[PDB]
Amino acid sequence: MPSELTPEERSELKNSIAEFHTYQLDPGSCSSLHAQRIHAPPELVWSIVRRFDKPQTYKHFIKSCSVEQNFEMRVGCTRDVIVISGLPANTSTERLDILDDERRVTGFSIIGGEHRLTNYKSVTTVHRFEKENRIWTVVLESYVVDMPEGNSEDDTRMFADTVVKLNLQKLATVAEAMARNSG
Amino acid sequence: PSELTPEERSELKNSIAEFHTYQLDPGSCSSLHAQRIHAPPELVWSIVRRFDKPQTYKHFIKSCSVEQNFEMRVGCTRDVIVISGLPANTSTERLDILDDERRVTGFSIIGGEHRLTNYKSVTTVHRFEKENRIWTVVLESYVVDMPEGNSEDDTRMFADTVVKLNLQKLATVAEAMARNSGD
Ligand SMILES: CC1=CC(=O)CC(C)(C)[C@@]1(O)/C=C/C(C)=C\C(=O)O
Repeated sequence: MPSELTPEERSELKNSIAEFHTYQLDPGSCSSLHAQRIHAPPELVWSIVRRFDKPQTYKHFIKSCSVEQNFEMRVGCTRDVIVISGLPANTSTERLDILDDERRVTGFSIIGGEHRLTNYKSVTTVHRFEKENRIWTVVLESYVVDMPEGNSEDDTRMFADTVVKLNLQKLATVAEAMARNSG
Repeated sequence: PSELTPEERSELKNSIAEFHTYQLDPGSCSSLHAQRIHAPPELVWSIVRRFDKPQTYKHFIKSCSVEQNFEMRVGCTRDVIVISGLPANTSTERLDILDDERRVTGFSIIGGEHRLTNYKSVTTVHRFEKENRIWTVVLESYVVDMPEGNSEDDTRMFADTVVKLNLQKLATVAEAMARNSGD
């Protein structure tokens, strides 16, 4: 029942963390890794996580997300996310960096607008677990960001940690709701 | 919430009328949220009535201080410090209502570095019983002044996000306290 990963989960994710969630830090950057257990099939979770054009399905504070007219989801495509965690609303342009449907890995970079200066980059991976009868999922999300050059010069990285956590909670809630409509 | 059942709805009609209904003033906007909680209403009330400890059930609070003499009576104030990353650093709030017999509390934001002018919130706590089970519904509503008519949706969107999140945290915290009190 503790939300923290078990030793078995942790062992099973080591290779994934090494491959996908380990960053080469530039001086004056930092990185963080979050995990969320989800009681729903990993295919269902991944179908949510992979939709680069619809982050608002599991993320908080999103006013809108717009993509190109005829949107084809591929590495290098961009989206504009308007967030209302700032008043007035801020626009960030994000690039899709990784999409592997076989291995269930996606990731993005903030390349313009608000927080461009941060060099924010994030990776999310979805993992299958099975024991006894039961199948469940663990999502890992990590990011790397520049540290602010100040004593409180918009040092917003605690807010980044906090919002990654809440977003993973929203993903769990949404995905678990959907799986109970399956049968 | 996840959503009020038809039964809950009808039982709450009077409370909704008395505490959670607003006159359709232009340049103001209002919203009502509900949250089901699987814990005793006395326990939920004991958390929500603590004007000097909003951080027990609210997200985004770094700290809160009250006067050096604090008696919690209507008209008292608290100085809430917010984590960085949000439209505000601080908020000064005044207790409007505290009714221990009816389980109703409310507050108004009166100062601070932020964007929520004339924000006023009311929270009411409700007992439900069906068969051999007790649960709580919490209702929270607010009214606030909009910057403009087009930027009204953003203010409502922001405040709705925080209120929904804080009610979710209230549910998780009350549910966790109820377990640990038993065993
Ligand atoms: C989290 C936060 C960010 C802001 O920018 C405004 C303010 C500082 C007031 C606030 O505490 C907002 C609190 C809200 C909406 C509701 C509450 O507290 O019941």
